[PDB]
Amino acid sequence: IHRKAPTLAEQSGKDEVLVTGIKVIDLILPYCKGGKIGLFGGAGVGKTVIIMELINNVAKGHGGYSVFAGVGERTREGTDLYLEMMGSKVIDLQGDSKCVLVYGQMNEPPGARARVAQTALTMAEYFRDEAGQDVLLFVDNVFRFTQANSEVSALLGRIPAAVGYQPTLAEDLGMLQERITSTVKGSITSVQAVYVPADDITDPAPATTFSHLDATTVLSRSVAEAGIYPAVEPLECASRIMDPDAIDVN
Amino acid sequence: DVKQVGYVQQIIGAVVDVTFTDSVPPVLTALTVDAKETGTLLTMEIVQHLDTKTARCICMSSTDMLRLRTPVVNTGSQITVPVGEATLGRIFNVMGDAIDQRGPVKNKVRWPIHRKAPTLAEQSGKDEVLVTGIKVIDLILPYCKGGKIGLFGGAGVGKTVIIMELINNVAKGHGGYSVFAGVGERTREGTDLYLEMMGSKVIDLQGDSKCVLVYGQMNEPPGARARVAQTALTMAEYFRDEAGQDVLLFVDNVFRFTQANSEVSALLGRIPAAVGYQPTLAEDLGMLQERITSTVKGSITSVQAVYVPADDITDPAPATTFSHLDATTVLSRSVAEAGIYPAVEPLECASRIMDPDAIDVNHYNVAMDIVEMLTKYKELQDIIAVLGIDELSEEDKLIVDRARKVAKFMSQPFAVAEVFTGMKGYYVQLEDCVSDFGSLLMGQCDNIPEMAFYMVGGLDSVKEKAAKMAAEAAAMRERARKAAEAK
Amino acid sequence: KQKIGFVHGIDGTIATIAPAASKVTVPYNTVLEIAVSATNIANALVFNLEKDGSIGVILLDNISEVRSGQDVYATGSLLKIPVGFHMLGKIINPLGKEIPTGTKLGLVEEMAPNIVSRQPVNYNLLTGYKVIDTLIPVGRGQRELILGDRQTGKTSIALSTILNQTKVNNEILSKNNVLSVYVSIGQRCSNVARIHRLLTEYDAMKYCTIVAATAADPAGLQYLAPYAGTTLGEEFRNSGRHILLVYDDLSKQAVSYRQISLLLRRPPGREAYPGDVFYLHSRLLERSAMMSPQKGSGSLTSLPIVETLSNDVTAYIVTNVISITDGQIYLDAKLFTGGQRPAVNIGLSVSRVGSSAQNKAMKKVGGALKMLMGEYRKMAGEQTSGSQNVSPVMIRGARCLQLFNQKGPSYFMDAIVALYAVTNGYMDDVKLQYSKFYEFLLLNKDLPVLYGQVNNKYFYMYNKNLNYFIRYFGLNHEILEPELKKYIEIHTNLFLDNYQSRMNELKSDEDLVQLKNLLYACKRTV
Amino acid sequence: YDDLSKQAVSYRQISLLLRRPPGREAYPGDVFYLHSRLLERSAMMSPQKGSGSLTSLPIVETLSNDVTAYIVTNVISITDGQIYLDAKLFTGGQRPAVNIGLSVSRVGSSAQNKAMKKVGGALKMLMGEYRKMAGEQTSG
Amino acid sequence: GNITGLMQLADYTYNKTRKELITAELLEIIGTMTAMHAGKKVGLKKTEFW
Amino acid sequence: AGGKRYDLFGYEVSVATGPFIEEIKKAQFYDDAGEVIVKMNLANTPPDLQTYNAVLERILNCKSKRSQPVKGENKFAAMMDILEEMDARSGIKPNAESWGYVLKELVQAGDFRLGWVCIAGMKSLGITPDQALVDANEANAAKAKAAGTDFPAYLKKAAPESFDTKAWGI
Ligand SMILES: Nc1ncnc2c1ncn2[C@@H]1O[C@H](COP(=O)(O)OP(=O)(O)OP(=O)(O)O)[C@@H](O)[C@H]1O
Ligand SMILES: Nc1ncnc2c1ncn2[C@@H]1O[C@H](COP(=O)(O)OP(=O)(O)O)[C@@H](O)[C@H]1O
Ligand SMILES: COCCOCCOCCOc1ccc(C(C)(C)CC(C)(C)C)cc1
Ligand SMILES: [Mg+2]
Ligand SMILES: [Mg+2]
Repeated sequence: IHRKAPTLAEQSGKDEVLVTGIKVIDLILPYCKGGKIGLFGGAGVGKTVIIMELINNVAKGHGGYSVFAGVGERTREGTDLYLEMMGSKVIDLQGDSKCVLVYGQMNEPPGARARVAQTALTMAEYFRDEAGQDVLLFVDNVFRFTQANSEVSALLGRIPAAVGYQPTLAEDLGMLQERITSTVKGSITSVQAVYVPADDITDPAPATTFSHLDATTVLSRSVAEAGIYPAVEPLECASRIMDPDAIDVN
Repeated sequence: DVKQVGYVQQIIGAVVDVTFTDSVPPVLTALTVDAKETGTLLTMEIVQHLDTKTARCICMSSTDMLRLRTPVVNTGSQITVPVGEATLGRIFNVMGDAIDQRGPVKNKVRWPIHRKAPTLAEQSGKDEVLVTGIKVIDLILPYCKGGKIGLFGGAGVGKTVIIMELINNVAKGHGGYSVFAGVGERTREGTDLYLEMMGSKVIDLQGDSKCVLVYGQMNEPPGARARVAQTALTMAEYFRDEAGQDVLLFVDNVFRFTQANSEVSALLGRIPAAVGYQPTLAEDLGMLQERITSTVKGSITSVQAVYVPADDITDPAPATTFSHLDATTVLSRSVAEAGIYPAVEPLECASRIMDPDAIDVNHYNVAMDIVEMLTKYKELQDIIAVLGIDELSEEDKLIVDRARKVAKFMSQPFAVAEVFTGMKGYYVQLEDCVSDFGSLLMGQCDNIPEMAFYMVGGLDSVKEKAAKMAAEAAAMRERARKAAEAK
Repeated sequence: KQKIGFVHGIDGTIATIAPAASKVTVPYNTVLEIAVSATNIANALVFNLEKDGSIGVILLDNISEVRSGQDVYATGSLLKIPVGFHMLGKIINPLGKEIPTGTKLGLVEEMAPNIVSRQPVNYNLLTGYKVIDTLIPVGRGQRELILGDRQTGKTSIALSTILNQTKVNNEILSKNNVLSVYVSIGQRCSNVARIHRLLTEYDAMKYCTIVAATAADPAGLQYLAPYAGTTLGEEFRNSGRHILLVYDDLSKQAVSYRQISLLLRRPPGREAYPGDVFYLHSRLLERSAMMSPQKGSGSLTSLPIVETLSNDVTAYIVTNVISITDGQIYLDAKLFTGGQRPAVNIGLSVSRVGSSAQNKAMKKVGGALKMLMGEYRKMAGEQTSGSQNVSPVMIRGARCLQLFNQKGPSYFMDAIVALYAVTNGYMDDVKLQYSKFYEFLLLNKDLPVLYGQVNNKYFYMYNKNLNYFIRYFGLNHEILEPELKKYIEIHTNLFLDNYQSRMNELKSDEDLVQLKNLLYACKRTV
Repeated sequence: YDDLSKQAVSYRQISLLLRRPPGREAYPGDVFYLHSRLLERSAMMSPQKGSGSLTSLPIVETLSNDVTAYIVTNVISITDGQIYLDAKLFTGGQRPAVNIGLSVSRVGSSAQNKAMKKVGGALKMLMGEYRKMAGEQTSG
Repeated sequence: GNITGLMQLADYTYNKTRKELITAELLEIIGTMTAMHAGKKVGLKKTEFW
Repeated sequence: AGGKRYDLFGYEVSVATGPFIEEIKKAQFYDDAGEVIVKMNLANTPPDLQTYNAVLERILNCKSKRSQPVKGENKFAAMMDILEEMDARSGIKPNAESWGYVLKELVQAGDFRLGWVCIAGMKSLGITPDQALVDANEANAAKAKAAGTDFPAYLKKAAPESFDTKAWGI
C-alpha cells in the first residue's frame, strides 16, 4: 500500500487541455490532462456535485480507467454514486467496468479514513505503470484524511501544532501529493476536494494544499447564496496551465 | 586558592546543564570552556538551579562541536566587561571581546555586568533638564536628565543624523561621553553607521572619540542579544559614577530586546503569558530601566527606539515601555519631504517634564502657547484647503503667518552634516531660544519674512541671513535696472 | 568504524539513540551514519543530548528502512556538502547528491561576516523589471523579501531576475557576473521539473544552480536546503564572485522546524513555533552580505519568498522576516486580478537602499517616478470612477503603469528610454491602449530608420551596447541629451501620424480582436 | 495601590513559573480572590470595634479607554465606586480629566455634608442637562 | 469624523480578538504539553542511601 | 614613491601592485587577468589605474575569454564594466591611456557609432583622441555608408500594414 514517490526523471509534465463541458472551467481553469485539480470549499457549496458532473462528462469518454476514493464522505452520497454508475453502466458486472470505488466513510475509524487514499493509489498506479493506461483519480476529500491523522497524533503523544492539527501535517500531505503525479508510463488526471472549515483560507491545511496542485478551483458562500452555480469565484481561483503558449491566445 | 570546574551533562539549543562536585555558583555566574573544543571561545551564564549539583546555563555563542562531559571553568563571578577611556572609539560584544579588529583594548579595571540599581538614597528626586542645544527638542520636549525617551522613526527621516547631533551636543556642552547599543541590528546598518561615525569624526580613531559602541547582531543568539543592553549600561555606569558626568544611551529597538528576552524565556521553558512575550516582561524590563536613573553623582539618559507591531499601542510590550518613558520624539516623512529637519511633529509628540513645578514658568507658557498656535494653524489649514485663505479674518492670517514662521524656524542645520551639505551648524542655548520664541510670539519680530527662518538657528543669527537676502535682492534690482538702461 | 549506541525509537522522520555501555562523548551537531543494512546507510544529525544518556536525532535519508536495534555510527564532524564551480550546471539534493532527469567540502552552518568584513552596497542587481529597478532598487548584498498571496508572481519575479542575468554575464567578465542559486523547499517536483526545462530552454542554468527539497523529502532536508544554498554562495563570496540566492519558501522551512521541534519536545511558542525561529532565519539571511575589498569584494544577495494568507502582515514569520530584511516587495491579488502584473503595492514595498545601488542614469529617473507616483496616488485616489482627468501627472502615471505591466524581464536600455519619455512628457499624446505597441516600435523596430529620418549620428535602438555608455555618462549628459530628444520626438511624430491614425479607423469586429491580441502580445514580448 | 494591574502581573509571573493553569488574559483565575483579600480588609469599623476606618483608593491602568478589560471589571466588581480619567480630555486640556458619566460614588451621598450635598445635586442636574444639550446640536 | 470614530473601535476590537485568539491557541498548546507531562511517568531513582 | 592608501575603516592598504601587473600580462586569456584582481583584493593590495589599464590591454590583445569559445562574448562590455568598477565602486577615473584601448577596440570591431560616442566623451571630458583612430573610424563609417552596413536590413524592411501578431513576428 505504501511505495516511494516517482523520481524527477520518472515524472513528466505534458501541457494538454481537458474539455470538461463546464463553462467556468473551460475558460478560467482549463483542466490539464495528467494534472492535479482541487475543489476548495466549505460545506454546502457543490464540490461533490462538481465531482459527480466531471465523472459524468469525462469518464464516459475516457478510454482509460477511473478510481474514486471516498474519505469521510457521506454513505448516502456513496450509495447515490454507486447507483448512478450502475444506471449509467460505467459499472457493468456482467460486462466490463472501468471504475474502482474505494470507501472509508464517516463511520470508519481514523486509521482507515487516513489509509484510504493510499489504497486508491495502489489501485491507480497499477493502471498507470503496468497497464500504461490513462487514469482518473477522484478524491472526496483530503480534509478528512488530514483530520483523521490529527485525531490520532494526540493519542500518539506528538505535541500539537497551531489551530489543532498534527505537527507532521505538511510531511504527511506531501507523501500523498508527490505520489499523486503522472509519469512517463501513464497519466493520472487527479481531482481532489477540500473542506475549508468556517471559510477560513488562513487554515494551514489549505495553505499547504495550494502549492501541491495545478488547478485550484475555489467555491464561495457569497457566490452560492446569490443563486449562481457552480459557485466559483474566478478572482479567487487561478490555474497553472493558464499560460499564453499552453492555450490559445484569444 | 583554586578555581571550580564542572562537567556538561546535556545540551539543548542554547541551554546547557553543568554538573558540579561542590556548592553551585550563584545565578548569572559565568562559565567558560576553552576554544580548542568548539573552535572559538565559549561562555555560558547560569540561570536556573535544578538540584544541589546541577546548573542550567544559557549560552551566548554557538555550542556546536561541544562534546559531553567536557570540563568547564567557573569564572568566580559574572561577566566582567571593560570600562574606561580605552573603551571609547571601539566596539565590544557582551563579553567585552572587541570585534572591530582594531587591536586589543588597554583598560585598567573590568567591572561586572549585572550591577544592582542605585538605592533610594543614591537617587535624586529633583527632575533636571538636559540642554540639548536643539531648539526643536528643548522647547516642546525637554530631555530630562536620567530619563527615558522614545524615538519613533523608520527609514529616511534623519534618525541617524539626529542621534549623531545628540552625541555631539552632549559631548561638547555637558562634556559627557555617550554609548550606543544595537540589539538585533542589521549588519548593513551597522556598517553604514560605523562608517558614518568615521565620516562625522564622532569616532576620531587618531583622536578623541565620544561614543562607545556595543553591537549584538541578529546572527547572535538571544542569550547574547538580551544581555547587550546590560553591557552598554555597564559601560555607561562607569562614566556616570567614576567620571561623574552625564551620559546618553541609545538603544536599538526595544521591540527586539523584548523579543530576545521572550526567546530566552521560551528556551528556558517559561509559559508565555500573552501573544508570545515572556511572562517576566515587566521584571526583565524594570531590572534594566531602574538602573537608568539620575543620581547625586551623574546621570544616564536613554533614547530608545521602539517598534510597534501592527501599529497597536495596547500591546503589553509597548505599554510597559511607555510606563517607563518620559518623552516621545516622533518623526514624520511628511515634514521631511517638506524640507523640515529635524523632522519632529511637536503636536503628536509629548513629554512628562512639561510642568512649571519642574521647569521654569516662561519656558512652559511659551511652549504651551506655541502648541495652541500650531493646533489653531492645523485647524485653519484644514479650513483653507476647504474655503481659502481669503475667507479668513485679519486676526487669523496673522497667527497663520506666525505659525508658518515657527515651523520654518524649527528647521535647523547640523554640525554632523556640516561636511556633507556645507552649511554650518548652530548650538543654540536655552534662554536665548526662549527669548527668540517669546519675541516671535509677542510679534516684536514680524517684519522678517518666512523663508529667512528656514534652516537657521537663533534670532541673533537669522538676521544676518535676512540682511544677506535683502542685499541679494537689492543687487539683483541694481543689476536689472542697469541692464535695461544700458540697452 | 566505532559506534556510539543503538537506535531506541523513531517518530516518523525523528529518531532517538541510546548509547552503548562504552560511554563515549558525542558532539551536538555532528553526523550519524546509521547502518540500516549491509550496504545502504541512513545519514542523520545530532540535535539534542540528555542527562540520562540519549540522543535525539534527525534522519536525512532512508527513513522507511529504519528499525529498532540497528547499529549507529558517528562521524565526529559537522555536516558538509561538496563545493566549487563544478556544480553550477546540475540540479542537486542538499546532501550534494546529483538528482537525475529524463574535491572541496563546505559546512552548512558557518558564522556570518562581521561589519569589518563587509562594505556598503554600491552596485545594482537588475531584476529586469521597471517596477523593481526604479522605485525599490535591489542592490548586491541586499537581502529583500517577496510577500504576497498564492499565485501572484513571486516565483516569476525571482525567476526573471535569474533570466535577466544570462544576456549580461556572457558578455562581461567572470569576476563581476552575478550567478544564482534557486532553493525550492517543499515545492512540487513538477514545478521543479518545469523550472529545469525553462532554464534549459533559455540557457539560464549555466549561471544558476538549484537546490531541491521536495514535499516527499524529509523535514530535516527541507530544514537544511537553504543552508546548502547559502554554503554554495559562500565560496563565491570568498572568491570575490557575486551570487544570488532565492528561497521558495521559508514558511515551509518553518513548518518543518516546527515539526522537528515539537516531535523532539522543544518548548513551543507563538503559532506553535519555538522561540529561536527568528534566530533560525537570522542564521540564514545574515549570511548574505556585501564583502569588503579586503575579502575579495564578493557578494551574496537574497530574495526570500514568503507566502501570506488573506494579505496578513501581523503574522509572526512575516513580522520577523520584515524585521530582518533590508526592504521588501509586496504583491497583491486585488491588483494581480486587475491586470496589474507584477502586482506590487509601492507604498508597503520599501528599499532602505534608495540611491546608493542605483546608477547615475537611474537616480534622476527613479526620483522623477517617485515625485510622479506620490502625486499620482493623491490624485487617482480622490478622483471618481468615471471622472475624466487631463493632467500631466495622471497621464504620465497611467502610461507608466502600462509600461510597468510586462511579462518577463527587460533590457536596461529598454527600461530607461521608455520611462524617460514618460517623465519628460513625450508619452502623453499616445493612448492608454497603445502604450506597449508604442514601446515595441520604439525598442525593437526603428521608425525613423525605416522612414528615412537618419539625422542621428550614433543614437539608435538596435546596437544594445549603448547602455554601457548610459550607465557611465548618463543620459542627462550633454552629448547624449539632444540625440535622445530628437530620436524620441521623431519616433513620436511618426507614430502619431502613421499608426495612431490607422488604429482608430479599425471599426470592425475581427480587427479589434486582432488588435487586442497584438497589444497583449506586445505586452508579453516587451 | 499603584498598581493592582502590576500586582496581578507579578502574581501571573509566579503562577506561570509554577505552571498553574492560566485563564482569561493569561491570568490564573484566583486573581479575583487575590484582590478581594486586599480590598475587603478596607472597612468602616463598627462602634463595637472602635469605629475606625481604612479607605482605599487603588489605581488601575486602562488601554485605549477600555473599561471592558478583565482586571478593570474585576475591580469594579469589588470597589464601592469609580473615578474615570479620560485621555481624550487630558489631551483636550481638561485636567483632572474625570468623566462624570463613567464616574460614580455609590455610598458617598450619606457622607457628603448638606452644604456640599445641595451644590452637588444642583451641579449634577446642570451637567446632566449640559451633556445632552452639548451633544444634540453637534454643531448644527 | 463618524467613520474615523468607528474605524478606531473596529481596529481595537480586531486587535483584541487577534490577541485573544493567539492567547487561546497558546493555552491550548500548553494544556496539551502539560497533559502529556502528566501522562509520562516518573522513573525509579535507585541509589545507595546508606 | 607610492602615496598612502587607507581602507574604508581606516586600516593601512598596500601599494606594491608590481608583480600582479606582470601576472596579468602573462594571462593568455583575458579572464585569468580578472581572476588576479580577486587575489589582489584578498591580499589587501587592490588594483591601481596602471593595473586596470594592463587588464584592458589584455582584454584587447587576447583572442578570447577562455580556452573554449563562449556564446555572446564581448570585449567592449567587459571593458566598460571594468570602467564602471573603477569609477563607481572605487572612485578612480580612466585616462587617455585607457580610452585609447577603448577606441582601438571600437575601431577593430568597426562599431563606428560607439566610436563617435567615445570621441564625444573624450572631447566632453577634455581628452585629445588620436586623429589616426578618428580617421579610421570615419573610414569605417564611410565604408558602411557605401555598402549599406550603416543600418541592418531587418530595420529597413517595410513595416506590416496589418496588425497581425504573425506579421509583426512577435
Ligand atoms: N507579468 C505577468 N504577466 C502575465 N502573467 C503573469 C505575470 N506574472 C505572473 N504571471 C502568471 O502568474 C502565474 C503564477 O505565477 P507564479 O508561479 O510566479 O506565482 P506564485 O505566487 O509564485 O505561485 P505559488 O503561490 O504557487 O508559488 C503564472 O501562470 C504566470 O504566467
Ligand atoms: N444549480 C443549482 N441549483 C440549486 N442548487 C444547487 C445547484 N448546484 C448545486 N446546488 C446545491 O448544492 C447543495 C450542496 O451540495 P454538496 O455537494 O453536498 O456540497 P459539498 O460538496 O460542499 O458538500 C445541494 O443541496 C444542491 O441543492
Ligand atoms: C503630561 O505628561 C505626559 C507624559 O507622558 C509620557 C509618555 O507618553 C506615552 C506616549 O503615548 C503615545 C501615544 C500615541 C502614540 C501614537 C498613536 C502616536 C503611536 C502610533 C502612530 C505608532 C500608533 C504613541 C505614543
Ligand atoms: Mg459534498
Ligand atoms: Mg510560485
